[PDB]
Amino acid sequence: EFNILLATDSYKVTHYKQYPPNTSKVYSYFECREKKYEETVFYGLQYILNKYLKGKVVTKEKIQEAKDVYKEHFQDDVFNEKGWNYILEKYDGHLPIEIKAVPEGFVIPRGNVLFTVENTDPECYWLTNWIETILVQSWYPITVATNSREQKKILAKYLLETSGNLDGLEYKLHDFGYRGVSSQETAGIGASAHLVNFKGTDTVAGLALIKKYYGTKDPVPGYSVPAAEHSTITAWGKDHEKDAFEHIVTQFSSVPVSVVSDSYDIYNACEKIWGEDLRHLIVSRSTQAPLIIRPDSGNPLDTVLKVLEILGKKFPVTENSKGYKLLPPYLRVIQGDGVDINTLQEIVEGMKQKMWSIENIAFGSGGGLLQKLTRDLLNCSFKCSYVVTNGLGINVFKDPVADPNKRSKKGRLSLHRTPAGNFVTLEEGKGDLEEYGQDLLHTVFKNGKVTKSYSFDEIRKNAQLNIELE
Amino acid sequence: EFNILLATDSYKVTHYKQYPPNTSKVYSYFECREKKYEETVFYGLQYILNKYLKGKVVTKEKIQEAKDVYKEHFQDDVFNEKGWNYILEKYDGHLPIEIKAVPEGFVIPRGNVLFTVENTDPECYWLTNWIETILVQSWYPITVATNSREQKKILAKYLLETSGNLDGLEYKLHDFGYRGVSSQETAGIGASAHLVNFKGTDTVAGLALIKKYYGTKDPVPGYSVPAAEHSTITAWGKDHEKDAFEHIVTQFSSVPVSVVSDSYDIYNACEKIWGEDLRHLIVSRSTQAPLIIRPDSGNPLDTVLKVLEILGKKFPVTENSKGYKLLPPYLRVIQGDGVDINTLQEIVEGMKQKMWSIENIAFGSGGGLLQKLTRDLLNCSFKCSYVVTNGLGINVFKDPVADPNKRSKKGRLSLHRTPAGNFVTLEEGKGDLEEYGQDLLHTVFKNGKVTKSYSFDEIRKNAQLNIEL
Ligand SMILES: CC(C)CN1CCC([S@](=O)c2ccc(CNC(=O)c3cc4ccncc4o3)cc2)CC1
Ligand SMILES: CC(C)CN1CCC([S@](=O)c2ccc(CNC(=O)c3cc4ccncc4o3)cc2)CC1
Repeated sequence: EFNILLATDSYKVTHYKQYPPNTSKVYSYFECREKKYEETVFYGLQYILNKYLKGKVVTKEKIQEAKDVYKEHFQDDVFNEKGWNYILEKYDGHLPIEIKAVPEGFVIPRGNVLFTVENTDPECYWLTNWIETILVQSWYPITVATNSREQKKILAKYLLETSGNLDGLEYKLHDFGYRGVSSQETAGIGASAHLVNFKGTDTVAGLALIKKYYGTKDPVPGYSVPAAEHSTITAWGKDHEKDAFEHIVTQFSSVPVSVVSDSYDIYNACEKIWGEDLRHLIVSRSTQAPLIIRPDSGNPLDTVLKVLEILGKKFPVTENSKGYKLLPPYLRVIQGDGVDINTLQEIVEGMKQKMWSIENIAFGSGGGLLQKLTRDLLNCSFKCSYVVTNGLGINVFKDPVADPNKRSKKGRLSLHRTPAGNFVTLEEGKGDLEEYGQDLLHTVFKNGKVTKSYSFDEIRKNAQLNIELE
Repeated sequence: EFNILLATDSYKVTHYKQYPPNTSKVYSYFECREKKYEETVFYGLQYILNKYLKGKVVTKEKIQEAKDVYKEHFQDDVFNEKGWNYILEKYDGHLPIEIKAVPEGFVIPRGNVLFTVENTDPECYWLTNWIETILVQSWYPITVATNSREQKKILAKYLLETSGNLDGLEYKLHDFGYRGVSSQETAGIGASAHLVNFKGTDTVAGLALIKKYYGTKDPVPGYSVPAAEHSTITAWGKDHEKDAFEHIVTQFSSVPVSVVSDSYDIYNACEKIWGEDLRHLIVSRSTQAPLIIRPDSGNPLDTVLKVLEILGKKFPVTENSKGYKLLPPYLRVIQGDGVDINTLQEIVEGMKQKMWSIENIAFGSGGGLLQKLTRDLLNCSFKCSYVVTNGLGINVFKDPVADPNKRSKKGRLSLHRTPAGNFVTLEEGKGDLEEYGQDLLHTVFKNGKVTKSYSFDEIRKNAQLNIEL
């Protein structure tokens, strides 16, 4: 059982005593601070609201547990038992908080307000920043979704250039990251963020998350195909790699199948085994059931180029309408080792220079997609901008002398469209002057209830590339 | 609920059809593959065993759920329903798997077997690698614990050099990482791994995990102190930073308290506010209740040194027996911005060069401690090394031509002490020759039961530094 009284940074337990006396409102906001990655995909808050923040989240038992834990943790009694009891008694354990947010899937330039948080009861001034820790973890799905979308932009550009269309784009970057993330929960969140942009995943945890918290019209949001791992090749013994290959493509003769081919010698596997010994089993396959060859070691670009070079001399290559080389439809490649946004760029550029179509290849990305990310990439940050003390509203902010990049926004915030149709965040309550039309934030949480939410299909629509919008 | 049939990489659903016919045994192992970080702390497996693998993990409903999902996910019927139903009927849904592992907390050189996995029923040859995905996630607590321990070695060396002892060492790197990790579950796992080495954390999730899965003699494994955040300073208004400081140190007058001091101008705050206006509230404080000044921006080394220089001129500094400068006991500093293992090293070395004792400072680390880590750091990897097919055991391995670093081990493995007291992994069942003493791997899981468990106290003892032994 999750306990929201135990789901904050320790020192926040002590903050209720530190605010100015007679403070009745604390108002805070989240942004991806301006400091590559010029725009972010807002995704993941809905999960957090539903899983952790909504409904009766305070009980007598949870207050006692927190009391006992913090007594030992601080070696002193500093826990606000009275504040939490108030919430329990007055609101039946529902949080007196109002959260406003940009729609999920929205693509927003850095430095804009993405959501705001304030208490709805003066007694709970301390509650706003108590839940900072939980809410700031939204950085992760935001960052995965953003970085995934940036990779889609690269793939789209090169696919359009070398093929003339975007067919297959949504399956070109496949989530291989399940084993390479830090936990089961992270796997689900991160996989779901990748599926904002793509439809290929092996991280099954993402499907369940999406079904429970977002929903899609389709039965599932993402797909995979049968494929070998090194163990199903190596188990046959070093002298029987060909036997393994033959068994596997025969077992999966009418559906796509990927076979990792670098257990011993990738170049030999491609040229002699696939290219000669088992060639007859490949050229007989359907366009809907290709063999996908998977190299998995060596320099990613050099290895991809060599594999294509080998296959191109053993199989009938065509030249598409753009002048780029294309493997026959029953044969494709996937590079699933060492792929991140940088190496992805290097490989597609290298292929283009060697006149190979991006139609030939798909990418699998694990740690690079889901784990090699931090809060510093987009500078996702939660800050207090407005308080009311003794009935007087004050615009508040930090502004460190040695780092102007850490300056925060002042006052009540709102998000607007400019006359040119761009986004602008108004500070100091200036949204109230109505010179910039209506606030684009929506109330998504209020007093323990989720008041607005988005289907995964809507989120996908919101996150589309301009070139997909055409 | 969690469903183990849905907790694997999708393609593993199809592997049961791909192994050699007549395969009755698949035996696999985990190592932090060799090619910095020469030894690793083995920690975290016990969590995974208890939370995800033990007991009745297969039910009729979970099989049906998996069957339904994979039908749509693959747009095909490829799911091994028969294999999972067998486990349900024969073993009441308990996994016919045996896992042997080195004791948690053990510090083991890279490139050694840390645990092995094998099926205990011939019908479940496919199950060994089904659970690769979930077991490989042990990379994370291993890597957090290892990287945290490596920072402890740095702090230990410089503390010993500048002070002559290791007093306070276990509180010198504090977990600030709760907001900076990817999930609530990750927070708990990562925080608990840091606590293998240290006793300071603000990531409360770690305490609950340790209490539930490991256990300690003491009430809690980790501790914190009251402290301000920027919002409790800035809420007072720009012109009232001094009023904020005064209120907070007075509220917390007889316990340690940290106050973030860089909201507007850290140098002004130290020299004029702490150093003059409120100096009388600081010099009156107890040794057991210092003020801890927290800078939080600018170049970490440059800012620490400037803060110390300012404070050194406003407060009485002593020179300890090693010749290093020491702030009075009622005043300390914590640097909690931009700290990772590299910058930690830069700061303590910079301090030493400027004749400041490491006694003066503690470090807070968030993203650098719990999030800026990947499976590539220690090359944590799970590989099949032994199979039985047609009643014959075969030693198997990968050995990619273009990367010898990815070669895997052959055959049945065991971990042993060398005559010099180091570690060695014996391959090809050679441990059976009994020339190397007893296997250091113990059975920790068998047929759905956890068979050997460690307390957090035991793990801490195993992970101790030499310098404190
Ligand atoms: C209508 C079709 C022809 C369309 N076509 C689209 C591109 C895909 S793309 O090539 C691919 C290939 C293999 C897989 C299956 N998963 C692993 O192979 C896999 C997981 C994994 C985890 C960790 N480490 C390695 C891994 O490999 C998943 C997508 C193929 C199907
Ligand atoms: C007997 C005593 C004198 C011993 N002494 C040992 C060194 C500690 S070390 O200096 C410190 C200071 C402040 C805190 C409290 N936590 C934040 O200040 C804190 C969290 C956090 C999260 C994310 N971002 C920023 C954060 O700051 C925790 C340890 C102090 C006490």
